[PDB]
Amino acid sequence: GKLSEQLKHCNGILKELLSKKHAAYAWPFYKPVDASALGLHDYHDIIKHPMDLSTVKRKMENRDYRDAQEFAADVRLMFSNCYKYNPPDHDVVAMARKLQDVFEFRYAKMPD
Ligand SMILES: COc1cc2c(cc1OC)[C@@H](C)C(=O)N(C)C=C2
Repeated sequence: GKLSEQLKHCNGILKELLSKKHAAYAWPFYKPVDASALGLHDYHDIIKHPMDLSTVKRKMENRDYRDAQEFAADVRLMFSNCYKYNPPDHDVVAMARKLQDVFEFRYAKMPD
């Protein structure tokens, strides 16, 4: 089916985002933001819907995503949270921009 084939492409992208190739800029997105550990006590007041690649991986593994659009919405939510919370000149935003470039260019190669 088309949805299953598109979800295989999505899983391929997810594997790439978690791969050693991108680890130098992907690592902040590997696990949920630990606001308390980072001293960011305003994080959960500003970010209402946290998202990270471990959560996307669990949702893919559990067949939670019904289509590519639903998968992409979570990956973009993860980047949007970073752009909303952090000053735009922060290193973590530079890392987000680089990983989002990897994501958007490969997502665009979605099979029809
Ligand atoms: C490099 O220091 C930071 C790491 C992280 C974060 C802010 C950091 O410094 C401000 C949070 C808020 C975030 O957006 N992500 C994606 C994860 C980790």
